[PDB]
Amino acid sequence: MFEVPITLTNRKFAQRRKLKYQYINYISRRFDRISKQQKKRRRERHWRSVSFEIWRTVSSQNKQPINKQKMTYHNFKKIEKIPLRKMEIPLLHCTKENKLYFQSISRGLEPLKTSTSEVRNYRTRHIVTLTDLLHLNVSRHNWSLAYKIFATLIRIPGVQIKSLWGIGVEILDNLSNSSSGLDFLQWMCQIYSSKSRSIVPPFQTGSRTHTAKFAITYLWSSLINCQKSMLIDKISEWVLTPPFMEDAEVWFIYASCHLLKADINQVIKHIHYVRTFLKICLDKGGFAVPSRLIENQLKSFES
Amino acid sequence: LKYICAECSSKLSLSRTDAVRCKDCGHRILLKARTKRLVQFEAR
Amino acid sequence: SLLIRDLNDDLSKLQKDKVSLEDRRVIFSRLMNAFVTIQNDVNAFIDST
Amino acid sequence: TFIRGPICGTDNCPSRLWRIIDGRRTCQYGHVMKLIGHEAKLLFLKSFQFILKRQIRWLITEMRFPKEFEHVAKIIWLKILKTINDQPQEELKLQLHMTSTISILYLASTHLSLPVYTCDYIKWICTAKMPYFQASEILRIQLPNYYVSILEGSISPFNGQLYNKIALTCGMIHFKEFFNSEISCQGLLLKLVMQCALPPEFYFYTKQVIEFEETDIRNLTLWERTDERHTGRVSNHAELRVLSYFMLTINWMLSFDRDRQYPLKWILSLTESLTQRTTTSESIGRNIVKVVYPDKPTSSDYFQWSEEETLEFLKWMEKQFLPTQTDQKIARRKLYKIFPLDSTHQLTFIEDLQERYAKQTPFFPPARKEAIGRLLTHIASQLLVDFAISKEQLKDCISRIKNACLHRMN
Amino acid sequence: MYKTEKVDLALNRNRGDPITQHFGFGNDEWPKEWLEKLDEDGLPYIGTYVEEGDPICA
Ligand SMILES: [Zn+2]
Ligand SMILES: [Zn+2]
Repeated sequence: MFEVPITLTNRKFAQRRKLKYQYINYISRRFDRISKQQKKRRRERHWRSVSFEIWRTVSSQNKQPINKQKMTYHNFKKIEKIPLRKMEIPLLHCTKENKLYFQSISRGLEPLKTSTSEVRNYRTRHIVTLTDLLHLNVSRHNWSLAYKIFATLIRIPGVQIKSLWGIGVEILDNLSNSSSGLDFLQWMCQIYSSKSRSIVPPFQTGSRTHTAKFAITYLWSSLINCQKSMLIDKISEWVLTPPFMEDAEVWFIYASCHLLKADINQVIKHIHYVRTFLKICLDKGGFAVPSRLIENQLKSFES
Repeated sequence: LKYICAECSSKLSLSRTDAVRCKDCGHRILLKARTKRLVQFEAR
Repeated sequence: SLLIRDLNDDLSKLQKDKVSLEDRRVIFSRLMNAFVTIQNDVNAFIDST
Repeated sequence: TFIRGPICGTDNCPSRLWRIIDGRRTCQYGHVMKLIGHEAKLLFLKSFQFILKRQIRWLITEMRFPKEFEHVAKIIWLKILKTINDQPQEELKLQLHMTSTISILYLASTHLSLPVYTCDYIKWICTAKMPYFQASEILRIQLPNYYVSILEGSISPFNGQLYNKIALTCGMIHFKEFFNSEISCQGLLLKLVMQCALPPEFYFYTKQVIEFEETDIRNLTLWERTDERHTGRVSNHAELRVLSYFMLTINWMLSFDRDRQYPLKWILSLTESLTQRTTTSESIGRNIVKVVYPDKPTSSDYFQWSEEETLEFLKWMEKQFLPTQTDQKIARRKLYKIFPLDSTHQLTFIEDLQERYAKQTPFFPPARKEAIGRLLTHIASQLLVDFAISKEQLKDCISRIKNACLHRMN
Repeated sequence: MYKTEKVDLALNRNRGDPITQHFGFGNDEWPKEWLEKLDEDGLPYIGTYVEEGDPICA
């Protein structure tokens, strides 16, 4: 009952995607007329936009006023009447279940059964159960079992690593042995920061433009591994290392390394240092304490 | 039988990626042993 | 050097024709800091003494 | 004395630099400064036959079969090989799907009267023990993708595809004169009583209803080569009828113990001892099969799984999914080996069988029909996953043969 | 006079790391004069005369 970490068993789902986006094309085409193939699916899905540190959204202003009803019964069935027969042609080529699916989604009914729920694969079905038990155990705080699941899973030759947050929070709550969550994360960044589609939303990403979740979370969580303190010049040595200039969050990580190292004229230079990086962190999309609070800690230091 | 166990003295041989240890003892320290081959000397 | 070139950048983005005096004290504080430590690094080279 | 590098600093070479320790560097002259087409029938049948003998190797070796099986297999695979090479067309028209491998294995086993049944095969292959789910598994040969598809396709046995393919082979070469296609019935009864926790009287009960409708004559062909069928022939794979009689027997027997030999309670306690998910090799296996069974609920069943079952599962995963399919590689063996992959307890088969036979050993009012029903439906569930058929398939059969007992009783 | 030298090709590896270098010969093309000093394991035959530049290890 959880997402599976495998490419979905194929044929019928793809030919259904065909029927769907093809009919979609015919209806929206005739709709723009009245307002006047993997590749067909491709163009179709294509022409469309593809007090705490909230990476805020884009709110409501500068957006256009209105519309008033476009679609009566007669007018809609006008748009619908013809593209449904065009569909009658290749429906004759697809399978009866697929045809039924086309009939029902085109009535507007939504199918009872998931792609997983109708999938049936023998190595893949076993991997489905494996991954499932991983997610279930991780939900169940069963970090021991869950760890066994994870190791046995990553063993298998089919799994590339979405599963990393599983192991980040996994080894995190594990505390047991193995070179830990931080080690894993900095490994992720060291292996996958160099040249050395379906599956991919944002929580796993490529390093052309922002790889987000895992990077920022090892960043902050490492600054909290300095909350353990009051290793740092290491963390900001390899936060110093990378150029991926649209961060600023590593500027606040940097200035936090200088506030943690500031806890004699050396300590002075560290306090002037954090004073600098807080403004070169006003460079970008701001992470702000009132920051006169930051400075007030810095005057408790100036003591 | 190229090697010898340093602890139990059992003569034994290895292979490609094999347990670098005595198959009897489990001691992990092995002495090399040496084979019919021509070395030439001058008797002086 | 880079760090002072930044202090010098924020320093010019005064008027303070408006602009409330005291920052004058803090800017000086940062400048003294920079001069002292560069002067130290030079001394150390000519001179670690 | 070589290093090749630094050509030669003399434009009538460049001939080839070795450095002496004295740093002259010296150059030789002496300055010192694809797949087959249209008859890959032969290769196809070779990867197929090779995969078969591979599986036989695993079952004499790892399952302690008899060596005679192999000869029985050369005979059956020989008969149908001779029949597909008594066929002309360059258009292949053969279907050597994996169901044919398992089909001739079961066929041969059943001639030899060995007490192995289809559910043994389903378990064996779904637990990756017996290699199955691949063409020449990841390690072989590059064939026309038309035949790799003729292998990878039709892989599942899980809607009775196995019963249908063994009957189909049983037509392809004839069961009757050539072989002895009587199933090993009574061992299936034992397997079944022990598979529940039924007291040993039900072996003789169901054995008797068996004798009552059949007088114990059980065939293998359901063949009239086609697709087409619509009456009489949901129920003539012997096994499925055995399970049908078994179910029926339990229902009748328990609902008409006017003696009151079987307590209103012990049917519940039987249901609960049957239901308690416990971690033996078997139940762990049935979980592994539950994972690749087509229909819900059985996947909701993986949802409701116990930590030891999952553990022995990952065990069987690292053991029998080394039977997987299809520099930087060792860099990922060390790379993954950077973070850890991570008096004999559980009991044997006749031990479990004994202990539920005892769990009911207290042997010596209309809502007990409920207990009968839930027990029958749990037993059904186990049979459905174990014998790779459908809910609707099973109940079609036991319905038909139940009317087949009422008809020869009324 | 006797001298003992220790050859330890785990000298570079970062602690319990994957092992890059294994005593023995590969299947690429290498001198062959090497087998005059070295046995199949990549260790030198006992008794061998060895002067500056010779192999003592492969
Ligand atoms: Zn020894
Ligand atoms: Zn030259």
